[PDB]
Amino acid sequence: DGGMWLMQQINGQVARMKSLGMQLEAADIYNPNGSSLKDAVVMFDGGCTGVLVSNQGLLLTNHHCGYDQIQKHSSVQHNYLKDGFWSYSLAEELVNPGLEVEIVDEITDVTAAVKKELERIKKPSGLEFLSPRYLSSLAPEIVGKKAASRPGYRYEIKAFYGGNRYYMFTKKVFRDVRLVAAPPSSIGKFGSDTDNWAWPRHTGDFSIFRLYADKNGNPAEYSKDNVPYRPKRWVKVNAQGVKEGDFALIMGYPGTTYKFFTADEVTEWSEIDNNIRIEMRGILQDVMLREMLAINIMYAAKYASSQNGYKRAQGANWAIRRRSLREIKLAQQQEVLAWAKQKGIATTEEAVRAISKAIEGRQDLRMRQRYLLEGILMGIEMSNAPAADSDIADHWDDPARREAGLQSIRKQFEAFFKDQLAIALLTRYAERIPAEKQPISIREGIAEYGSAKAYVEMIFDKSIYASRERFEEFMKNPDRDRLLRDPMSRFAASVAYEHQKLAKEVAAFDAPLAAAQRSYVASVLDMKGQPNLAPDANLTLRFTYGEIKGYQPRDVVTYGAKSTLEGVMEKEDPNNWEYVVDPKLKALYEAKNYGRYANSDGSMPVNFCATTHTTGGNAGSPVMNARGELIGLNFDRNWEGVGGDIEYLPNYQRSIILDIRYLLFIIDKFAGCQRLIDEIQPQF
Repeated sequence: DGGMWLMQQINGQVARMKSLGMQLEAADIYNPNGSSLKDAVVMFDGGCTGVLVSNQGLLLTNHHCGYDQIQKHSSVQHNYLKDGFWSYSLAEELVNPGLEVEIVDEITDVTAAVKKELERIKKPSGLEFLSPRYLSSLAPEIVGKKAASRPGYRYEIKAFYGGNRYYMFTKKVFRDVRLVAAPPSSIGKFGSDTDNWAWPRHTGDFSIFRLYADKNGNPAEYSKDNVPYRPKRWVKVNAQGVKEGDFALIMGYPGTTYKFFTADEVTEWSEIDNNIRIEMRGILQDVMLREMLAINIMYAAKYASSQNGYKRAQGANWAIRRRSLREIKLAQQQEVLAWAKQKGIATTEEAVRAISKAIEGRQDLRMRQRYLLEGILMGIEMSNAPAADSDIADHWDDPARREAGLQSIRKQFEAFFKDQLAIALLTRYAERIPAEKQPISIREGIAEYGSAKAYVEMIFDKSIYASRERFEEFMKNPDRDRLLRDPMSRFAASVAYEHQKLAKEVAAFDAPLAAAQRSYVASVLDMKGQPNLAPDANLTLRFTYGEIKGYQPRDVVTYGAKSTLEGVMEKEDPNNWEYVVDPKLKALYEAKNYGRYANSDGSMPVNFCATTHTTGGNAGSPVMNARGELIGLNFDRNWEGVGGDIEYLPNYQRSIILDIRYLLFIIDKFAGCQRLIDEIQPQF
């Protein structure tokens, strides 16, 4: 199994899908000529998925997708992160500036078109035929006035199959997306650390938004007279529950896969990107833990993000050792190599040779890129330190410029908001990177101060952005020269410099590599048929299907397909931030007050898992039953499924899904927001 299918690949798959129990027509799911399910599956925050579930544009996504919004409306008397949030009228729904949600108007093959505007490039770079920025900046010339016209629409074009296809997505872009509801963190990220990437799972990973339109029902900035968008198609919520072996369909926006990796590629990604992440985030997850001195670990967002990718890395390294992945890809790469030879072709073979060549050439440079990335760019927040704009430098003596320049600073600082973390990371960074290959500021700082430690310490001492209260003191009496010579802004600047410098040099290998990549995939595409080959993920809309089914992780151990509230009670621990259970939830358990939302055996459902092929970016994806109705929301994969980006394994890999009845239960029985039960209209 496997495959994240193009929406227009549905005809080639509808067959097998009905086989496993689907009772939908291909055109129910994707319809070029009009209304279909594709119209209900939206992209959230350019990172997650979401689904429209009412005619008033109600939008279901994951708690961890909407975590930042909630944190942004949260405060000491708000604190929606802790208590959750429940709006009872359209007016109560919160506004969140800078949050976008893209629907897909339609999908157009633009392969021929793109390839021509690709030729006739004066001395091309070698990288543009993949770059979405460049590829989307071709859209007007393809569709004319209507592009760069409708303010609501946006035109996205990406490379598929290594660059052997290009498809275009006409995106309606909504810019007033409002926060309806959220559960408390105790439910939304229950087991946040331990249970992450794990099945069994007991997490209510949901949150609710709504799309707002204008009087005529179009994408819109925020306006006090915006109104609930009336969707073409929204998905119906079915609450008659699920049983093992049921058909399950997922539609959403998978971000990245490497299913066409050659053997040498697997090994590099493992030994370079993956391991450097393991090394570096391990240090971070150390120093940031052992500051164990009481506050709640639950709301440490930076830590949580890092740890989430740390664990995925760990589980990827694992699957490469234990699932024998390099050897699996090697077997694939040599099928096509065989097929080529037998058809007397040499294009295939010289690609693999090239791919391996590019790899060994860029070893030092990619390694450098990655230590910089993991160790400093992501790890150390000094890298996002404010920089003085032109006003401050040039026009300090024009009170208007100066105040705007200063207000550029306060703006930057706010987005920038600790000592020993930077030390630990820079210390190890400096050990791995020869001083001459370090960023100017760093190797010079270590020169003066004789240690990465002392250099770091200097910064936190001499800098204005070291703490909020230090900063505000400075702004009481701002000084020009002080702003221009801050050691942390220097750091941030030198680190970014090396970042772009590395990327320039390494282009010498990446470009041969992408070319060779394209050749190789062509061969595969030649061997198999495009209708039967699902491309890598690229944050565009895909579907995947399977069944609700558990697995056997071990000898003697069997995991089932479905999870219940008793699992929550079993894990309870008042002394573990992670497993604190909400009293109102507990009371409900010991009252067994599950209304019509309970399983057949009278247990209260929480999650379930299925054989669908999802990945990062799929968070929030709708999960639908055989008839197209919504039975759940995707939010994770299991530990054994992490190596599915490289190769899908049908008997370990599972998508971890929130039971839609758990969501309902929480709104209804826990929160009391009947209004939203009423808008959603669960079907029984």
